[PDB]
Amino acid sequence: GITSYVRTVLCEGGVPQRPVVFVTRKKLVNAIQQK
Amino acid sequence: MDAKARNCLLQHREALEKDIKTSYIMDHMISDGFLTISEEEKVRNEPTQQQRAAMLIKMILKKDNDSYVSFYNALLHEGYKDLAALLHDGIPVVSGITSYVRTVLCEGGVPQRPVVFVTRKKLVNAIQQK
Amino acid sequence: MDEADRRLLRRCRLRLVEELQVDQLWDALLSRELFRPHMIEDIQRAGSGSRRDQARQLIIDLETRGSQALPLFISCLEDTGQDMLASFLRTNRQA
Amino acid sequence: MDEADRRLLRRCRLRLVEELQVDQLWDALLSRELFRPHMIEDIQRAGSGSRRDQARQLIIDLETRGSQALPLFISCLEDTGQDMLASFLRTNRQA
Amino acid sequence: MDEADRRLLRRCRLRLVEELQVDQLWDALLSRELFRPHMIEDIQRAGSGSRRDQARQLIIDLETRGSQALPLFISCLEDTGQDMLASFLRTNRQA
Amino acid sequence: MDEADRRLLRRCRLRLVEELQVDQLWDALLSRELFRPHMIEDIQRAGSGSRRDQARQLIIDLETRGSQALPLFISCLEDTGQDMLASFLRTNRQA
Repeated sequence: GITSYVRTVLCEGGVPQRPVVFVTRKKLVNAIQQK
Repeated sequence: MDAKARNCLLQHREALEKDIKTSYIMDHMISDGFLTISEEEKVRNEPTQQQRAAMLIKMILKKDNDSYVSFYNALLHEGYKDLAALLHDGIPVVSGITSYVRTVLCEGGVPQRPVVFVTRKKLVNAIQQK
Repeated sequence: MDEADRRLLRRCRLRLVEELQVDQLWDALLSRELFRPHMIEDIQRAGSGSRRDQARQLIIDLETRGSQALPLFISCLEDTGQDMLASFLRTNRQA
Repeated sequence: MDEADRRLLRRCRLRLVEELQVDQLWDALLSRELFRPHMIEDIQRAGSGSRRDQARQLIIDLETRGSQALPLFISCLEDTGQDMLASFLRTNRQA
Repeated sequence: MDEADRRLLRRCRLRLVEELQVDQLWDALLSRELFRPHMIEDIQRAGSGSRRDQARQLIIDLETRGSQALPLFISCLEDTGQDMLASFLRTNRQA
Repeated sequence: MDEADRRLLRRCRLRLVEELQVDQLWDALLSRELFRPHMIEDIQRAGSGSRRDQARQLIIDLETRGSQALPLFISCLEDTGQDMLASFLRTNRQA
């Protein structure tokens, strides 16, 4: 989950902020994490 | 050093700069092999205790995981309990094809061998001889 | 050491350096791990080495020895029979 | 001084500055012409002038005193009854 | 202290440090508020702590103690039975 | 003092400070104008004031007292019944 680390390292331009409204798709994210 | 460690140092830098008496830290770090004499001379050359601490931290921010640990240990060993506590959560994990191989040969020197290759020994050996 | 404790040590500067007995204090400070032995030798040699110069360096260096340096220091005062000085300090912390 | 001897002096930094007795060492160092007398006065005044500060400056300055500075320094240790320290050093040189 | 008085103290340096008795002088100096008590403890510890070293530091530090430091100092000499020294001083001031 | 005499005084450091009797030596040193009286008071107060500390400061300060300080010093040794020490010194100068 979002913690100190998260906004610490990931504000380096590395990520555009996730939108205002999003449903969470777990099934795929998990797969990507595995691969 | 790992970004976790480095960011921990950056976050607590002001506290560290205010309190560290470098003469009790640099010794340990030199003994451990993670601070050089010339860095220590550069530190010593700062006129005040906080200026010396500031210089030392500047130097450490650029060093590796082991160095952070060296620093942390010296802090703990020299009774800086509160300061070590600030740095605790930022401690990084420390310590044919082998280490050497990917160490030296990632310098651009070689394109990675393909996904699928049979091994031709007979020729390779010859080239090694010549 | 929090800013309030530091401020207390500065406010009481004159009284501390005027009245602090140091020769009897070192054992106490050690017992409560307030200073390492070499730190003590350095403080002992501060300035001219008089009681006042030692006292001054002690209380300056005290600010760097931790979050509980001040209350631990009051205790060492108590332990060495410097109740009057410890009393002056405590009634400020509380004040 | 070769790099191996220098490296040895750095590796043993903590032990040297913790244990070196200097007051008794000066005569020995002179006898073996390791330091000139003024060099000794300078080392004596290094930092706060404590045993540790003197010791530290001694061993740093030692690196500059010749190819045989380290073995000659071990001997002076021996000559002044600092066998334990000399022993710690020698078993490294050899190691 | 004006330049003439300062100059007098320098000219009489040898005689002052040779002849000044200090142990008996402190009370007098205090009575005329020439020095604070801690200043006196510092002067007492000057150099080796001999009479001469104390005397020397006294007369050096005297130059800083005011416009009337010299005449007040002569009086303290008188008050402690050092008439000969006070006499040597006065006959210069006037000269 | 030439370098050879100085070197002699350093080489004999241990023996001099171990054996030199000073209390009886001052008159001799004065007679041969080796030291001024205040210089003697300073040497007397060197360090802890023990015989050894006085002796050490004497022989260090001796190096500054002239081209003939060493032979004159041997004579004072002779004059005060320290023939053994004087003998140890002379047989080196000659050696």
